[PDB]
Amino acid sequence: LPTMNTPGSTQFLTSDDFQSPCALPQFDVTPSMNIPGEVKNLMEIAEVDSVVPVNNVQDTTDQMEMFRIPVTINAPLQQQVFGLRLQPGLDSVFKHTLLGEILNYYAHWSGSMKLTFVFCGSAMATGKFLIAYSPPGANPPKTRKDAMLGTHIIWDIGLQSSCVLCVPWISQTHYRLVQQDEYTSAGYVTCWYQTGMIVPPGTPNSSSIMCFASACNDFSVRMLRDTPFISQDNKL
Amino acid sequence: LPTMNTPGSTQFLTSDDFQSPCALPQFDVTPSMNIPGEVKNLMEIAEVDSVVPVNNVQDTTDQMEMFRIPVTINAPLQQQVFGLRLQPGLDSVFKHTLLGEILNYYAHWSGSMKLTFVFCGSAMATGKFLIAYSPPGANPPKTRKDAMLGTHIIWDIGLQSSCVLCVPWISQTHYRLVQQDEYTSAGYVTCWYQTGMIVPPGTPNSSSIMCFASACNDFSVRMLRDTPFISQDNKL
Amino acid sequence: LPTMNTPGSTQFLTSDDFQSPCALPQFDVTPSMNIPGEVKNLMEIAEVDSVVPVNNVQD
Amino acid sequence: GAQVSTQKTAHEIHYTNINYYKDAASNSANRQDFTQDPSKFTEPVKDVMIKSLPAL
Amino acid sequence: GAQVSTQKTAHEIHYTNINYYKDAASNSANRQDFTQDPSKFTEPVKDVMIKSLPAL
Amino acid sequence: GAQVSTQKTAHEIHYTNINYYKDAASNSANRQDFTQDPSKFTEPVKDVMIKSLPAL
Amino acid sequence: SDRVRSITLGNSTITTQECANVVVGYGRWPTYLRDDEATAEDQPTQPDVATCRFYTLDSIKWEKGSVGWWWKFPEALSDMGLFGQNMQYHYLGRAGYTIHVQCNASKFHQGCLLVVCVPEAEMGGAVVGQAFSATAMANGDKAYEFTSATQSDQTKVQTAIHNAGMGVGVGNLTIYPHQWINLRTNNSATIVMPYINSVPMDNMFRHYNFTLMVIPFVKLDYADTASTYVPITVTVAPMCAEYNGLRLAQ
Amino acid sequence: GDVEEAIERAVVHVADTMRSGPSNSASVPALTAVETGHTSQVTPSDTMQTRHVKNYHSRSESTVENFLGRSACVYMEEYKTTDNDVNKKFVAWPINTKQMVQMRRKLEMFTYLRFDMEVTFVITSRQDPGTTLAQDMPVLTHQIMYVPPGGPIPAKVDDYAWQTSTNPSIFWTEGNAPARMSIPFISIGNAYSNFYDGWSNFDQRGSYGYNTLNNLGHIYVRHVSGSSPHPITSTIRVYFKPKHTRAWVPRPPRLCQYKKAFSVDFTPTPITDTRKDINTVT
Amino acid sequence: GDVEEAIERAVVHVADTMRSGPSNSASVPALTAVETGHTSQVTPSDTMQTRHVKNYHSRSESTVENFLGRSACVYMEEYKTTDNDVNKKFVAWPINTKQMVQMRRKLEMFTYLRFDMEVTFVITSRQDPGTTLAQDMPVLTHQIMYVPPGGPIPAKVDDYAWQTSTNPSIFWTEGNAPARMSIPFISIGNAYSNFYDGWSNFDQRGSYGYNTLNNLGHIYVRHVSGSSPHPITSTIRVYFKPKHTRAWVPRPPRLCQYKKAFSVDFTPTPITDTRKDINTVT
Amino acid sequence: GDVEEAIERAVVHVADTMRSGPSNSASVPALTAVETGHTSQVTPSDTMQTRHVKNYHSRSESTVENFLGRSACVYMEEYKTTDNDVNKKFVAWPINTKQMVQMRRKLEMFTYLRFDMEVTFVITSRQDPGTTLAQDMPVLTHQIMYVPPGGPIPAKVDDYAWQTSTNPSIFWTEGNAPARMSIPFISIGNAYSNFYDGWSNFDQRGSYGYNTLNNLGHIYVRHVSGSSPHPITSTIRVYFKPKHTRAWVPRPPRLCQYKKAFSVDFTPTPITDTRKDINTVT
Ligand SMILES: CN1CCN(Cc2ccc(NCc3ccc(F)c(F)c3)cc2)CC1
Ligand SMILES: CN1CCN(Cc2ccc(NCc3ccc(F)c(F)c3)cc2)CC1
Ligand SMILES: CN1CCN(Cc2ccc(NCc3ccc(F)c(F)c3)cc2)CC1
Repeated sequence: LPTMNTPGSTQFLTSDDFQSPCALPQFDVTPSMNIPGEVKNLMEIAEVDSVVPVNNVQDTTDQMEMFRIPVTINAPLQQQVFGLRLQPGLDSVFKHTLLGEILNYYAHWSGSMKLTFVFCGSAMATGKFLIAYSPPGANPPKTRKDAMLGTHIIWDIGLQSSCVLCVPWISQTHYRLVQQDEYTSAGYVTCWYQTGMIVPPGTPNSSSIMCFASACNDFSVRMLRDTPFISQDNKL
Repeated sequence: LPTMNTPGSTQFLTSDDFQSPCALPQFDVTPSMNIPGEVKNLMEIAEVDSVVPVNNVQDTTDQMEMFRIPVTINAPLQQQVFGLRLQPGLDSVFKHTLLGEILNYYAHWSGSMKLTFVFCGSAMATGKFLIAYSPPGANPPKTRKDAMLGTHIIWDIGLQSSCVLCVPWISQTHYRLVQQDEYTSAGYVTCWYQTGMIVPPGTPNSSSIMCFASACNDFSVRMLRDTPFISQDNKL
Repeated sequence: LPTMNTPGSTQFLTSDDFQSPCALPQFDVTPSMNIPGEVKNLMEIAEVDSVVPVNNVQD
Repeated sequence: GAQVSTQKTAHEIHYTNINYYKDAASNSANRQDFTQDPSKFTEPVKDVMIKSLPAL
Repeated sequence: GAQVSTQKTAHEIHYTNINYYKDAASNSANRQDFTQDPSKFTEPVKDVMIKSLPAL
Repeated sequence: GAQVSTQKTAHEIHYTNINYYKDAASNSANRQDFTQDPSKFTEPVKDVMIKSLPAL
Repeated sequence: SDRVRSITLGNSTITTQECANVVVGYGRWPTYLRDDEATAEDQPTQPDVATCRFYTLDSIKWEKGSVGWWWKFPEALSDMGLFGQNMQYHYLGRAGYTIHVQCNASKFHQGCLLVVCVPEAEMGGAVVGQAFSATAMANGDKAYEFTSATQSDQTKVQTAIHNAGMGVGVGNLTIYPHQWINLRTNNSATIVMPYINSVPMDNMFRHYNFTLMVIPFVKLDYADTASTYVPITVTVAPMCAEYNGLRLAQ
Repeated sequence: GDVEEAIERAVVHVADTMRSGPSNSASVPALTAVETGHTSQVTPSDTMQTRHVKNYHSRSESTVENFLGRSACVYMEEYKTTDNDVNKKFVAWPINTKQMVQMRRKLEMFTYLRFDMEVTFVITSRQDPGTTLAQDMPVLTHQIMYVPPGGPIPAKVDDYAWQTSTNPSIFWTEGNAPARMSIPFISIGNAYSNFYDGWSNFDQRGSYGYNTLNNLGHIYVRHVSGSSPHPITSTIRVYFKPKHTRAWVPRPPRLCQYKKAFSVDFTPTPITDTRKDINTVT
Repeated sequence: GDVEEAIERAVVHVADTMRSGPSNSASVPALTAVETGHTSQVTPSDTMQTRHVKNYHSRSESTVENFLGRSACVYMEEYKTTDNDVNKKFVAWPINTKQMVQMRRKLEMFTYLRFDMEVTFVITSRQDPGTTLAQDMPVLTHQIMYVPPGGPIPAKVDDYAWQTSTNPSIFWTEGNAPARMSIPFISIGNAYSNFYDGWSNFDQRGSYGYNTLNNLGHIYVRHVSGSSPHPITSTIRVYFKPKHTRAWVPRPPRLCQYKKAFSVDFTPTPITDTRKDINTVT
Repeated sequence: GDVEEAIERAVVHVADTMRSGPSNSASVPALTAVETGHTSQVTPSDTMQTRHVKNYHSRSESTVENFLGRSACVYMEEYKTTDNDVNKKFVAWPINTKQMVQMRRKLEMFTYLRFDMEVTFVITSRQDPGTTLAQDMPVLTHQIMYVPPGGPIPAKVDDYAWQTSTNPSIFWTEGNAPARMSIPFISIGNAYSNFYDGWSNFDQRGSYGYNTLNNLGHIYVRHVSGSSPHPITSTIRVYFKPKHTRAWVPRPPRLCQYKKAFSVDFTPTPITDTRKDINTVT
């Protein structure tokens, strides 16, 4: 049977799909068992919440402080609580979160994101907060009047101790690079005092807030790539 | 399964069509979008008009002069306006036109051609011109009496400011070489004063004409070849 | 797909018949024309008469 | 005994496969399955909660 | 699951193709399409103009 | 899409062929044609001449 | 007669009593974004009428020695009515345009102009291997001058006319949508440009969708008249504009 | 039955976005309570007006099958064709996936795994530097032998154990394509376990950790009969490519650098990098 | 279903020529007006008497699929098996199609492209000149590794990063056929863009031009374990061959010579060559 | 449609011989008149008694398809891997079939031809003699490039033109099977012409003969990156094998020896050899 070999013969491609002989013919495998918790797609992991270390103040003697956002009883009428860049795969804030780890194995990502905030103050404390997402622009917001123009939600603290801000997918391209740059910026997220925190007598003067990050049901990734966080110099 | 390798195995041919493994299995491509202006054949480009730099007088201090064919009020009864060889892929006139560029990527060509002339004089000016195409011969025409024997059209200037001369495909062979020689000559094109240009008082004494070149609907090319116009000496 | 190469692989036989890739994909050939005098077998030539030089007299 | 199935491609295509070996471990990767269900890790609660209704 | 189609040749012839890989990107070039339409670049005007009739 | 035809052998046998490439120039030589006609070069006269009858 | 055209967008109207047909991009009329092609999630804003109207973009003077001009869009309309405000306040934008370029002269004048819209008209610096600021190529609605001679200043773009500042033969620009203004038989050119880009939407401050060029192929000429120059005016009108991603003003 | 025609899997695209208008009601999708351990299922359509969008994106590339379906180096070693030390002329490697960091971290995102294995070997040779190098040697040949647990182990290059009668082996010659084989699921349990929080002895004594369950065997490699007048060094790389994978019980990815090949030992690491203050965004 | 039998595409021949006779009427096909921006559709049959001709010519070879369906070199580089400089023993190339002039010019005739890619690698080796060359070395082996953006980058030939667990790689041995792979459409946008008239930062500052959208990654190559007593130099050539191509918005071909690999900078050039006078035809 | 089953061509055997007996009549088959230019169609049955014979002979091997369906060398040339003269490190051959005598004579029996072409390349290398030969070099690689007429031509081994983007090329490595390709009918006319009795210029001046119609292009070959410490010489042979052949207008075979590669020039030759006298038969 005449044949001719085309280019690429005898090459070893690490991502190929070919049949090969079995070294243990007629081997009897152990019967399968349905262990609880089967996972069939990394996105299932990506949609689970995880705590975001927003308090990276370059002066954290205690590591656990990175998860607590301070709040005080008496503050100016309009004041900023926190601010951060929306670079889930590159920014130090989201770099090591449960979501960030998954993205770092890929190059492209798209879809919406969820930010959940939980107030861990006293039961008698009360307050209102404004959380806003500002699409990409020449300058990030500096005052509440600037922030309130963009997408935002007014959060009221009561019996329900958690509020969810859904960051919509607004982009000129179907996908964004994990190694984000000026071209594919994503914007900023900031939180401001709406009314202020009020407490009755005999309560602590400070409280804390925590943030959770997760992906919506339209999120997706593409182009598998080797993560840069882990490295070695010598064989173990 | 017995087999024998025929000659040509393990060779790399730059114009082959073979299946090869995919390095990114199960990759999800971005959805397609219908951008305006899809092009499916280089001939579609080849049929668009483009300005022909006919005025190559070896003394053009200003480059833009190459696109203007001078015309004067008072000229001898019969005088030549311009003349050129019909070598769309080789002659300096057609070398860099939108049509010429496409042909230079090929070796053979065939079909008819269109030459369109537009009079850019004043509205009060008038005149008549004779444009003739002379098939290949021992000698190009020297006087209007010689030119008028071959294919030609009498152009009258009026409300319609443009006239089209269709150069018919007259050849002994189905195809012609882009690198034309004596064997596969194509002829000459010349333009002569039919009546002369007349102007009323208070108008400029000179005018200009422009020429456009394009391919008809029966034009075609063959044998892809690397163009010679672009070259480099060192890696960029 | 397991396979084994038989003797004769990678040899170049000048009178073989195998398919090979085309170096000019989707090339448009010139239309055919029926030129007079097509010949389809050398015997057709062989049956035409020709003069025989019988007088080879070395002088 | 050949199998014919579609191959990955937006909205703008068949390949044939045959198995040559007698052990299922020799087959090629079956990377064409895309079914998934995240409710196992995102909604592990006992009583279903409606998003519109209050959590508590 | 094999495809049979004609092959380029004036007026004077079949080849078989089978796909072996599960990704459409692995297929061979589909250089058999010859449909084309130049009106997009040659007649982009709004009002159709008849060649016989005057332009203006 | 396979072609089956006889192969050359006195009076004492099939082979299968399949085309793999999309250009007809890639096919193997079609050396199985044996039709021929020598009258073009041997009898180019205008008036047919019967061998039995005199030439003139 | 087909020599008369009238265009009505928003609360503005354009009437030309002597003109050719209307070129229409690559045969595609402007339209809104479809549901099956969009990517952003939130509701868009569609302030028709308020933004889809004609805006005259200053005026140039055509002399015997003029060489040409260019404008870059949509940055040219950056501070023109509510269009500018919407572009400032939004992250993403999308809109087609209708370009109308007027130029009238007596029967005794002669000249010819080329009007062409070049998408993705990337330009090179005057001195190779030297960057330039975003001021030698677009500064609002003001027009920019081409140069007959080769440019020498390192802070501005190469203005050599015969290369179009793009490294291509100027005579080959006919491939793009275009029209000619020939003083013999024409007074204006109309081009309808659909939204052309590699993505459904894009920011209008960072990306120049397309460039408008006016080049005199046959220089203006006249004799014994009191008129010394021929003014040229450009008018533009966004069509089917929609914005998205509301944010603080830039 | 010349064609089976496997039915289409039906591309599973991600969820679309439905048009939403202004609302004013008692329903409060935004407010929830994370104390329940339940992740909110809100969508952008529930908090701001949105247009209708059809998403053609797919999550094909994020499947565990594709995530782990890439060959990766797991071990490399060198052996000489001729030398004074007997132990230096062949390799003896106990099989384990903890030697190389990247593949280890990839696997360690799941507690239990069950898959077939595809093994590929890349072998290269080089002439050792020296004063005299002029020699002529034909092509070399190598032997790879797999010894299940409890089998005899060779002690020298020319040992009798190299006459495999039941142990599978591969003979390979340089200049050809790399060797390859397929290995089925060979665990005594119902699934491979990356972690094992337990001891070996029933009195909570002895070996601790995943080292207890590692009993996959050994791999030995040698030059068949090459013995050059001058030393020649060869290197072998082993690549693993899981197939038909199933995974259970995901766990958070590792953060601290690895330090031991058979232990989880580590050194405390900061949670993440720092910035000027809580408001800095530049 | 053993045969599908794809229907014929039906050879599309060019238009024929219809017989035409003498005419005398008010219709004037020749006269037109280019001011409309509309190219005339006249044919030779409309200006002179013509015979009936059947054209069997076809435009098959002018399709964009065939025009771009040719492999072309896009990059070549050299690396030594052994040397003092660490950076000289391996290659690190950021992927881009602007390095080699011919392929660049071919692509730059269209504003937007969308295609699959077929990549082929040609590798050759040679012994460096020197005083002593007598040595014996087995066949060499090479590794090609592709690193998507943001992944770890090796810093030396024997770095840990060469243990690819997710990054695709190819191991190739000299004497065989060239390596090859297929790459799908991997753009974040809906199509590759050859030109980009815009900036990186939202305030119209920073990088300018097509350099902003180039984020395809890197390619690294090295000798697996070859380390000769004497230096050996190798060269690698990379060939790209688009497949399943679609193109949009044609633009005029470039005229001025290229001068930078990441910019459109150029020097003014004459429109074309000159001749004696407007009438010279010899 | 799993089988087409092409109908048999029906072996065409030669004519049989029919039995003939004594005859005495006015018919005279033997007598004819060659003045008409008509070759007699008599058979042995028409002049002597014959028996009935069934002929199973066939003329299969005399078909033009089989006569020309044999590969033949058409050109060979040598080039060195390293040398002082730049022009000596690569080959540049204008394509033509008149260089080698046997294949030329075979083709020249027909005035016009039309066929597909199958091209095969045989490449061999050898070390040049010298005082010092001890060296080690990996396998070499070669590049073959085809340049249609009018394309750029390289001027040195490392010229930019070797980055083919549209020109087809083949990269080949020693030790494998010879390279091969198929070429369709690429003539501008309706058939190749071996002879052309005409001039180039319309005034009967300039080049004369078949040299005028030879515009098939060039072929260039070089070592990819091989540059040895000592010279290495390589030779390339090109073989042509027509397919799907058609021929027209046969002409008598040539008699005089060839003397020029682009002309019909010759020296007068005797018709044939001589013998003692007209009656000598020994
Ligand atoms: C404790 N488990 C051990 C298995 N390990 C994964 C694993 C399983 C099998 C292998 N190799 C199996 C194998 C495959 C092919 C062979 F030739 C051979 F000897 C052994 C490698 C890693 C996860 C942790
Ligand atoms: C800005 N665009 C970038 C893409 N460029 C065309 C292009 C696209 C992809 C490639 N190569 C893709 C690729 C293919 C295979 C690989 F292994 C690999 F790492 C990368 C080359 C050129 C046009 C301009
Ligand atoms: C004047 N004709 C020229 C052709 N000649 C026959 C002939 C035709 C074509 C060829 N080669 C065609 C060819 C085939 C393959 C290639 F790569 C290439 F560059 C050229 C050789 C001889 C008869 C006389």
